[PDB]
Amino acid sequence: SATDLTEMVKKITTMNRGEFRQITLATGAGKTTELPRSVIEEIGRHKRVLVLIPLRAAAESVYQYMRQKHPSIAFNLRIGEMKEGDMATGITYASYGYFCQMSQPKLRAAMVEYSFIFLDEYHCATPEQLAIMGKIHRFSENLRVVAMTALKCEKRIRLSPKMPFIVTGLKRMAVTKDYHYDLLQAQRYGIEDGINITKSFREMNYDWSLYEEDSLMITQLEILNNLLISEELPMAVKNIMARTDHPEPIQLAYNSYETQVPVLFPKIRNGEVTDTYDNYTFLNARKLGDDVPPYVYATEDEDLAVELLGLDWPDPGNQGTVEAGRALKQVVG
Repeated sequence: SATDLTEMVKKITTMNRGEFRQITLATGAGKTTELPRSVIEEIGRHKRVLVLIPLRAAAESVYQYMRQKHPSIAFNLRIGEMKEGDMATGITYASYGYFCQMSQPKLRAAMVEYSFIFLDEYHCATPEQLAIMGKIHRFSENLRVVAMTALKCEKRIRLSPKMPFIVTGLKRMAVTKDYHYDLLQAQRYGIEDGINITKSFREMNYDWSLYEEDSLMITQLEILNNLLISEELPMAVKNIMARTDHPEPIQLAYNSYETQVPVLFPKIRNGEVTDTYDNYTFLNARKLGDDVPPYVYATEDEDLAVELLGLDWPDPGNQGTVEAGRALKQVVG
């Protein structure tokens, strides 16, 4: 009721910079909604508060609702292009993806200017959400952060010391969370900054205690993430990733440690190899044929085609890739 909200607001409003609070708001309303509203009415209307929402549509929807409901409070929406030198005063409703456009120093300069940062629906664990949480935690000392919470076919990952070290693919499962695939995709958000997103996630989760952890999986993912950012990404690969409609461009970034040429593996209908190939834009790819590429990162179907055809994946071809393999073997052992 109002008794528990006033206590929650007073606990939030008295937080010092460098502090974190987790909130479970089971009933009502809420969250998104009345919590940052009550916080801003307490700290002052011209102070800045950020509310991070996973879906862009959900952000626009809260923004519309709140601005009509509370005309006395200023509201801002950030779901498109970066508003350069943004200093807008009320509650800012932004998607996590909006902040994924910023470099680490730009991100910090933007973030520190908010009195409070509300991480809404953290349980969704989207790649933009996982990247932002890990990235902002790197300067958490400078922030007041509050995390709030209320069959199907999904991508899963397999990790091994035998190359391809990463294998991703759809899996049949019950309904709503396994965030490993989203964590792997989130890694793309630290390439340009030379940030290990896995390390940032592990460090954030140790302080914030938001997610359950599979220690072996995190350790393996962190070893692979170090390989990912070990060298500057080639400009040719950077351009392809920025422009392709490929569902996992990070595959291009991981594979560049062995090959610059993407390969088109024949599609699998039922449990058999077809004369069909999935062609994505900007790749300038060759078909598999009988020459299997030295992939670090493969898809379940790419691996399946290799098996069905009687082919073998190559072994690590350089020091870096041989070392990732022995590090992964040590960790499993």
